[PDB]
Amino acid sequence: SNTLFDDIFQVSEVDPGRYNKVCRIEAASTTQDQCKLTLDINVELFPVAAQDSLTVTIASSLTRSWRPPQAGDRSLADDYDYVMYGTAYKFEEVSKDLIAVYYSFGGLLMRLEGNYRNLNNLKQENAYLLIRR
Amino acid sequence: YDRKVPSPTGEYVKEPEWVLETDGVNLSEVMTVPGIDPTRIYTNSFIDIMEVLGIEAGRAALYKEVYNVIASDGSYVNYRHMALLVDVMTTQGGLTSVTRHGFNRSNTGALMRCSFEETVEILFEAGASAELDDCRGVSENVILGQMAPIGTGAFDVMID
Amino acid sequence: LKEKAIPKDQRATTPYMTKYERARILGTRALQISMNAPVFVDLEGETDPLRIAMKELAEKKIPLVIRRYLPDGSFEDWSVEELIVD
Amino acid sequence: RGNLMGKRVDFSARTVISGDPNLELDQVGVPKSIAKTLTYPEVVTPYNIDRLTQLVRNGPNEHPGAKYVIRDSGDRIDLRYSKRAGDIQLQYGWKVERHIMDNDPVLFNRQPSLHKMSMMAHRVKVIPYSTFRLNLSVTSPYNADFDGDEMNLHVPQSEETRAELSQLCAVPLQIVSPQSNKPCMGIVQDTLCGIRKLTLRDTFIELDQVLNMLYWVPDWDGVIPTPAIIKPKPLWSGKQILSVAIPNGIHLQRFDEGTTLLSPKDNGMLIIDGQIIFGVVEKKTVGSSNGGLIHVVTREKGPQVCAKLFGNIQKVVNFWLLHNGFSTGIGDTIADGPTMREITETIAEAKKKVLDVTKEAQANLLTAKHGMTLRESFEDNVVRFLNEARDKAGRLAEVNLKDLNNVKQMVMAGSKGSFINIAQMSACVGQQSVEGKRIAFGFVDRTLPHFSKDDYSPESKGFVENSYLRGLTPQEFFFHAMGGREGLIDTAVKTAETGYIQRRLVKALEDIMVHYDNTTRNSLGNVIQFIYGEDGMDAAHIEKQSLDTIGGSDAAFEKRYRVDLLNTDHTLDPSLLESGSEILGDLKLQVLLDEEYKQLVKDRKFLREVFVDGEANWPLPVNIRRIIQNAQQTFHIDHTKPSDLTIKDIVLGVKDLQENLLVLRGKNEIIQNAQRDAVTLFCCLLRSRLATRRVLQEYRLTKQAFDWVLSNIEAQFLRSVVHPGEMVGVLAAQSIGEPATQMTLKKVTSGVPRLKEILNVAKNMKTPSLTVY
Amino acid sequence: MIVPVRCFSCGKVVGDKWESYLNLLQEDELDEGTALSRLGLKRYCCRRMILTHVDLIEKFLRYNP
Amino acid sequence: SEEGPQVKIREASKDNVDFILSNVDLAMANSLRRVMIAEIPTLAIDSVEVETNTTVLADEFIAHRLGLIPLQSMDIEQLEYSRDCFCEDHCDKCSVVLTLQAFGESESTTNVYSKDLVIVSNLMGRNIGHPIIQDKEGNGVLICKLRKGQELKLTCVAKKGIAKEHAKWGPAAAIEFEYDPWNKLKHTDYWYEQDSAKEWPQSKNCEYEDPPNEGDPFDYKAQADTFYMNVESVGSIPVDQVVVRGIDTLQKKVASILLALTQM
Amino acid sequence: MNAPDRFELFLLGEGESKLKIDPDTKAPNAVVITFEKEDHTLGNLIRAELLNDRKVLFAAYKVEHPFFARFKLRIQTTEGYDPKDALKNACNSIINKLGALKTNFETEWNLQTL
Amino acid sequence: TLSHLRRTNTPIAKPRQLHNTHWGLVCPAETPEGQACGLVKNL
Amino acid sequence: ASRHGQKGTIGITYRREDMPFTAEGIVPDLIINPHAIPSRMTVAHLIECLLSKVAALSGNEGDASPFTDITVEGISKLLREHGYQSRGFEVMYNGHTGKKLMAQIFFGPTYYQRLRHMVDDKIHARARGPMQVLTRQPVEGRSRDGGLRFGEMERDCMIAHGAASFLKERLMEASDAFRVHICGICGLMTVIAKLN
Amino acid sequence: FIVEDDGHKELKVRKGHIAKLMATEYQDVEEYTWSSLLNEGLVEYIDAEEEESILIAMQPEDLEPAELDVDPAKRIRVSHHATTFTHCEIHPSMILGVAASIIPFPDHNQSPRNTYQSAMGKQAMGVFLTNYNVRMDTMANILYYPQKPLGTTRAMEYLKFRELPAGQNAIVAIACYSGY
RNA sequence: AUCGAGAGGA
Ligand SMILES: [Mg+2]
Ligand SMILES: [Zn+2]
Ligand SMILES: [Zn+2]
Ligand SMILES: [Zn+2]
Repeated sequence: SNTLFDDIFQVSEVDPGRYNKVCRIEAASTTQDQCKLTLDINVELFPVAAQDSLTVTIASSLTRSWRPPQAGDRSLADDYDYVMYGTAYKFEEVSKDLIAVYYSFGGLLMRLEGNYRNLNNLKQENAYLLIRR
Repeated sequence: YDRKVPSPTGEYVKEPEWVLETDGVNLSEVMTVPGIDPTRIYTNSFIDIMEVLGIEAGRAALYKEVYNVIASDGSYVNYRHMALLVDVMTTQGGLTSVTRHGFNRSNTGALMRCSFEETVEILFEAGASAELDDCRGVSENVILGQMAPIGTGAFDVMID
Repeated sequence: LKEKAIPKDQRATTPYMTKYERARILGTRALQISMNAPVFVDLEGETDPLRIAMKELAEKKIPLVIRRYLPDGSFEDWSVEELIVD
Repeated sequence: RGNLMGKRVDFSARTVISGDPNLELDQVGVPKSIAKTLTYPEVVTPYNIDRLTQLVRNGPNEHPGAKYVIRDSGDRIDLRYSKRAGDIQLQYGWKVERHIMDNDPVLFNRQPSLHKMSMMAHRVKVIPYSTFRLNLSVTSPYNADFDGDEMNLHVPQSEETRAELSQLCAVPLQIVSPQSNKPCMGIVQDTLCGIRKLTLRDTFIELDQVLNMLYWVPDWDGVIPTPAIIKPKPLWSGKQILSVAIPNGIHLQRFDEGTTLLSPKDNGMLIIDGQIIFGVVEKKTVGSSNGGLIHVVTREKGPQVCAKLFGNIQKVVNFWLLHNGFSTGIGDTIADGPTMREITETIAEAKKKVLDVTKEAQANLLTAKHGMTLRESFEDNVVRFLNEARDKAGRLAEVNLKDLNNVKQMVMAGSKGSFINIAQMSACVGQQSVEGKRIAFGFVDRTLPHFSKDDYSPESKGFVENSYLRGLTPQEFFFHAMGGREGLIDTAVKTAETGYIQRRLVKALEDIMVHYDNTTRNSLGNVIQFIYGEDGMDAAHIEKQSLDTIGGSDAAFEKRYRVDLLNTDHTLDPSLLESGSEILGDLKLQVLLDEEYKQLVKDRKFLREVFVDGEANWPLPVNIRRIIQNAQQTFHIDHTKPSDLTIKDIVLGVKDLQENLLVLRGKNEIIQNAQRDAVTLFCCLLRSRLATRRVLQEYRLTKQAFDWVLSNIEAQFLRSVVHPGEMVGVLAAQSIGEPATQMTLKKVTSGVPRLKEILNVAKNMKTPSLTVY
Repeated sequence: MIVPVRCFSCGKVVGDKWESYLNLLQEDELDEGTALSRLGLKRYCCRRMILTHVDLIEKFLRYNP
Repeated sequence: SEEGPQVKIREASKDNVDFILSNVDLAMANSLRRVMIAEIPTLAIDSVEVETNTTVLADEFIAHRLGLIPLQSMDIEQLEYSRDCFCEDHCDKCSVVLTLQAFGESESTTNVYSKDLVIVSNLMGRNIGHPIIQDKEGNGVLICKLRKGQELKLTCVAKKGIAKEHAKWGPAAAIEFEYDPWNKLKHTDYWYEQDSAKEWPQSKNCEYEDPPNEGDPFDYKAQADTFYMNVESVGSIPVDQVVVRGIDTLQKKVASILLALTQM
Repeated sequence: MNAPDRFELFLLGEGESKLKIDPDTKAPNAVVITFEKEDHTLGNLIRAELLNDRKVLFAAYKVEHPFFARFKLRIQTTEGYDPKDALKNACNSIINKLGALKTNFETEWNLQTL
Repeated sequence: TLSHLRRTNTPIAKPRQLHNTHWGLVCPAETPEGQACGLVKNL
Repeated sequence: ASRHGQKGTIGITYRREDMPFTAEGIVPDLIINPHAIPSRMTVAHLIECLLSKVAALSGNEGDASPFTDITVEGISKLLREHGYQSRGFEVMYNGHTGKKLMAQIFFGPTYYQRLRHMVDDKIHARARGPMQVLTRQPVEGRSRDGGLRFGEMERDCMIAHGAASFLKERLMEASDAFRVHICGICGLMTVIAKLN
Repeated sequence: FIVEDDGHKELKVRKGHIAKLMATEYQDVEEYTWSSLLNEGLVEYIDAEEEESILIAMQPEDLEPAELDVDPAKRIRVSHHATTFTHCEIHPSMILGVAASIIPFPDHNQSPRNTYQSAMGKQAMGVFLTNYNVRMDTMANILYYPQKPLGTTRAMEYLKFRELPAGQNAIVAIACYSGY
């Protein structure tokens, strides 16, 4: 029920595509220079510009309904500022000791590449994503 | 015609080949010619292939013509349907056409055939020859207002 | 024409119950039901003769026999108890 | 043929049709006047007497009611005019002709009734207007519009008749059409355009609209799905809400020409356990297409689940769209200035090419291409240029249209529209044709009295540079009139020719019924086919799947199926089995695997000998491509644990599974050889999928899931078997008559005239040819 | 055949505007657009009721019975 | 002033009231618009008993016209629904009996205006059923025309009702209703071929809202509260009492809900 | 010739009651209320004001068919909150808002000069 | 009424489709559909 | 139907509240589907809307003759100078909610006609009644409370499903049933039968 | 119309004739009638066979000399490149029939659409005669409130369409809305 | 009512 991943990514490629409310971002980890990812970001909600520094986190909690945040008694699990919730749909193995994970947050896609989340990410629908400015 | 052929590696590849299309048709002499492959020739007329290359080849040429006219519109119908139609046109010696000449003059009952053409002359010739109708066909048991030998009536139901 | 039956041990027709014979069976049952005939199941609160027939069929309580006919004149007799339903 | 083969009947009705989404699929909006008219005889029984007595007491002038009452003596009792309208007390054995009521099964039919699927049962829903309402997804097997179309409704009069309607001619059973081996009904214009703009990446839904959308779906559990956005505002995706109607356990995998698993263009379509993961929804997915969502849901979950799937998608998408809106306007016909200048510069370059060719051919410097004369070479070189210019200008227009051009979005949805529509409305309507050639010379050596004689210019033989938006000139308008007249007359002729063709078809094959020995025959006892469809399978329960053993290189095939239990690097790695190291050596199993591989290579050569063109995608009964997914998700396989299968398990299980895929059941070697031949394609497929290396490496099955696969495959095979009694002659004649009606107009007789040369044996064919190799 | 009481799409009283309409362009020599504006008809849903209206009753009356 | 929905009125007349609704949810303003249109009772003619018709028109033509004439219904609340009352067909406390009698004496065409409707039933002292005449010349609304010798003689029993049962009771003309004119809320994707700015025009109310500057990102948790409305009346009820009685009618609907809950 | 009498849109008939309550199936603390002879006018307003309440998990309305004058509303609440109380309080908030609106409006109109 | 007053009929080799001579003497658009399309023309 | 081959029935009648509406408080008389536009290429409809709106505002008559040099661009200039959008869209509000329609909608006046086919003139149903004298069959025609022809095309239809009992009911129990006595020696309907 | 040499190729009609014609049309002097044009040799009667021997211009603006600035939204009419003229058409809109003269912009539709409308306009409800109240025909249907269209073909003026119209200017919105 | 001819409709 605790965090499964933490890293610091500096973005490299920003691409609006054909849309107007979303952007494909291709970012790379800093000083851990073998894990790279690509992510569909709602620009209207989190206006991620080019060449930024964004902290990326992956959680597994914090079925039943989703009641809206009722009061402060519902304590958030996020000092971050942009949170999504999706599902795994494939785990690609590009090369030996180089894995890739595939996440889908209801259309908005993410691909992550590297070999150091190995013990954490599973083929479980439960996968929260957190982004800090 | 960029025909598909297997390479020695097993992988298919398009091998281009030169093909000859005609504005006329005479099969009896074209295949018996040096320089060609008399095993791959095809005529868009099936009724010449029925005479030259036996009957099953004519059946296949007819089916291919039908599939061509359906594929012209991009449509696709399943092989059992056209196959039933074709092999019906071929379940006799040669091409039994689908006109008043062809299948129509069969002995398929007497009240059956009196519902397509020559509606009166058929009854006349059947009274003459004194035909006996099995009354197993659809149209006979329909005209009799009986439950026709259809899927629902392909059997009988008794008590234990 | 004389005794064109087939002994049960040696039969070759499809052992499943096709939608045509099944539909005719349900219809015969609904017919005799709708005209006040007894019922062979503790009916779970249903009144429609067709659904009564469907539940009876699911419970293998229909004493009807299908005489599957062939071209040669011979035939086969199959029980509703025999005929599998899928 | 006027009073015996077909006749007017009682218990009938007919009126105008209209579309109402809030009806399910197999419902029919029936007016109240009709239901006051039409009757159904019912027998008084202790199940119904309490209701039927009240029904009588209600009288005949308001629904629910009843009109006539029959006793055992047979004297009809007229409730409309009698003394005992309210005094009546029914003793048993009696009949009441009640008004047709809700959930009654009735036949709904459209003239002209060509398809077997155009006379379908329907469930009555009594509505307060005077039109037949129905679902928009049933416009396919009727070819209806709501433009004045009217249809007919017949009522059964016996309980077995109600059964025949509700169990054979019902709508949900007619989703899958035997012709084309694919569903006939699909998602239609309005729902489709909605489901597109609903499912974009960009389209996000707020809270209140999401909760209403959820409540709209009838069969809903109350689990408010977690949104895709959490922190700034809990937004949902159109996919994340749309998934709520797609039932649990539906998987769908499709790729569209650019489909990385990133889907950089949202192409393709992924559906995981009944939840859409990525990909736009358009006709390729939810349409009436092959292997779409209706196809899969109909095969897997059943007819009723698919009907409710129709209902739910409709009720959701129409709601969303109603609150988001859509229009067409003319702004969607105006491309940019520079685009229009490029368009007319292209047309001018085409005109100058034509004029160069003309002044060339006027100097007899024409290499008259072989086979055709001078003037024919010229006509081809000019018509080719004009049509190339038209299509190039249309492509320029479609390039310049923006993403929000509403016509472009109806094009992308597939609801209504094409590309050539765009080319004509905005770019260039093109050159018209009468009897094949250009606008003929009506006057002596000229087309119209406004031109010099002998004017072979593009502008004189019918070319229309001006798009529909700019405006046609008088001459061009008249040439378009000449073209459209030929269009109208060809339509009116080919319609009737198709009608007579199809009548001849039906009346030729009308008695062809699959008898109980699976031998297609007719009234005389003649045999047409000894096995129906040459495989004994129904046209329904058939899906297009790939014969994967064919195609690809030999060495890759060896890597994909060859297991050498006697090698270091060609054996099943112990990572894939508990019995990995134990099985090394053990020639007693390598003989079995060698036999497997010999049979597989035999089948490879066999298929490459049959399907010479190398096409593997072909129609077969059981879709293993989906059953493997069902297994991988039903027993929760993880691709990490070793299997618990001996190789003998897989091999002997397959080999005795083949021995149960019965089609014919006879006890003799002739019928047995017929059956052994008549499943050879399916068994080739089976081995191509259920291969030891392929099984244990590509889908790491357990024992439980494996035996479940081997039972469900037998089940679907025995269900896909064609059913004795099917009148296949009418079915085939219709399957070939309907798609012919939709045909119309490089020199050969193509379409209907080819058809009438084919059916009636035509010794004077208008275009024989001899393609020789 | 006669001037409607109210417009078909908004519901404003447009009948009282007819007798004036003619005399605004027949006496005051106005234009149809300005002679519609000066009457309080601004939304075109009302404008089209008085502009497109054909008073046929003037011909219906010519008949004696 | 009082707590809650604040209103700033811009222009007002006997014809239309143009104002601003402020600090309300959207659904409340929408419901108010709909109830202002077609749920406040008025009065108009619901039966026409014709005796002599020599006009060039039909009887039901003139009937349909008569139903549509606006009638003064300020004091409508003292009049009861014809279905509610106990009378046989219609009485004085439940209906108003206008009548009409015209004859074409003149050689010229004789018009039949609205003011020619003569009241017959007892008013019992209330402002009810006066044919509303807002013409600048005194003449009512033109019903029919007459040649020499063509007479008309009918009576009209006007009962109470609302615009749902038929649109003749419609007391509201056209409700201007705009909100977020700059579209700072992104409630609509503007269609464009060159620029969403130059092609669509500046709304009238754009001066009453603070312009957004292209630098500030989008206010993603703002919800619409400010609306810009205009109510036009036909004449049966003045513009003020239209919106007042519409609000009273919606509150009455909620009150009937609450008493049904009590019955439960 | 088959169309209803118009007044059926807003007047009940033959024991058709104004409100009917049904506990929802497959929902913890929830209810679906069949209104009768009401339209979007009341339904969307009640739903919005219910969504203003911070103790309600779920609230939404629908008109299953526009031929008929009816609309159903479903509400799911917290524990201890019989959803009828949430409906009551939302409705009373609506009525008080409308009253303050009418009062402010009469004030401003009397202030207006015409 | 005005169309019916100007309507033709042709009894019955391609007499149906529109012809270059029909310019100005016969409507190119106005004609019935289906049976006898192009036979019945309006000047 | 419009004046450009756009046929159409009336799906339903909406009251004025439910209807969408623009900012001016104007409400459509007609709501037609967009999808019927591009498969027919009726540009005169879409242009006519523009011309009618421009002439309705201006107070002139919209010259719509063919072969006149009327640009859509001049119409757009005019409709821009009249304070409207250039290509004829207009922001509309949903009538149920009032939430801005994300899609602005083509809105304008346009000529329409009422074709002579009313449903009350078309509707028809028959349970039982008059029957022909010779054929003992249901008579033809609504004017006589006639019956509907279960023609042989529809019979070809019903055969594919397998419903034989339905055909027997349709052909005898629904119409022209008859009971005939016959002889075993002479297989004709010549035998005499005194029933009572 | 007749084209001849005056100078050069010019039609025989002239603006003074239009002056006299419309001045006669206003008196509603020696009236200038269609017969006055015909008996003056300014107009001829060409049948189908005769037009095989003449060259007809379509618009009189084909007679100006030619020797730039243009509206790109205007239609693209070709330079006629002909100078051996004998006649000029009256007006091409006159090739249409009575029923296809009601459609606006019939040059902007697909000809099947115009034929379908030609056949449907004969069905429309409206005023067929001002004396419907006297004539007792078997079937009469009259539109309560006819309206003259806002889009008018010029040829309606001679078809009396704006005096006996048979339709109404419905406020049309092209929208997806509730799927009915 | 029977026969035949017409204009229309999907
Ligand atoms: Mg149609
Ligand atoms: Zn208006
Ligand atoms: Zn009273
Ligand atoms: Zn005898």
